[PDB]
Amino acid sequence: DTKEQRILRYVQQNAKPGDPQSVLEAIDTYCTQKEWAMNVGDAKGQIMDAVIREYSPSLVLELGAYCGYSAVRMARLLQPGARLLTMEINPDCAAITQQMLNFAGLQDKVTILNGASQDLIPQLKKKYDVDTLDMVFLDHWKDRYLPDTLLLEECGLLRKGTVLLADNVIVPGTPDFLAYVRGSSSFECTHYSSYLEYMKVVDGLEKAIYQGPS
Ligand SMILES: Cc1nc(C)c(-c2cc([C@H](C)c3ccccc3)n[nH]2)s1
Ligand SMILES: [K+]
Ligand SMILES: [K+]
Repeated sequence: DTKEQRILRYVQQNAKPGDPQSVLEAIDTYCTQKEWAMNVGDAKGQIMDAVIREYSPSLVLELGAYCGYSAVRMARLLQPGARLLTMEINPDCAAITQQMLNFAGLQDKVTILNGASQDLIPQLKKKYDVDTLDMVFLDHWKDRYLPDTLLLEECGLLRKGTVLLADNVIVPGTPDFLAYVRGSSSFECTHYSSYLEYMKVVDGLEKAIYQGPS
């Protein structure tokens, strides 16, 4: 039994099937009242909602599904004929995410790809019939935001207008990625400030006694 399974169980026992809103609220409740977990959450969720509503992307790529929260969040807004592709490195999480989408009734809009971003991204054109992406949501390993962004470019998957939306760029932080897209005149950058809440998690003090110079 894992934390991720417990999240899914809580949803299955408390949310109304076919109701994505209901699913989102159950995950947000669990991860902030019952047991802390990595979770985009409703505050940042509203920023995502506004971005999707503004740009109405049709083909969306998500890096890092975890338990499906972001997938449910985005896919519930996607229009008929839209496709969300989600890459998830961990088979257990990929399975959790599939169940999350089934329960929300959003599974027809999403294709979960199980594997590493740098192995999958070069396959998107040939194997998944992708010309260019409308939107990319980055939420996977923080040190892979910059190299995957460059890999997307090299593969020809970005067009003028493609929206990159990156989470957790402050905490834990992705300073190389932020410096690149802000520095490069090929990206127009807006930063939406929000919060990350921790609750009932393991922390600690370090005691360090100076021994003198050496
Ligand atoms: C090279 C990589 N390709 C993918 C698709 C990765 C990936 C990361 C995650 C989860 C969300 C995560 C996010 C942050 C820290 C730990 C775990 N899922 N999938 S890594
Ligand atoms: K820039
Ligand atoms: K503030």
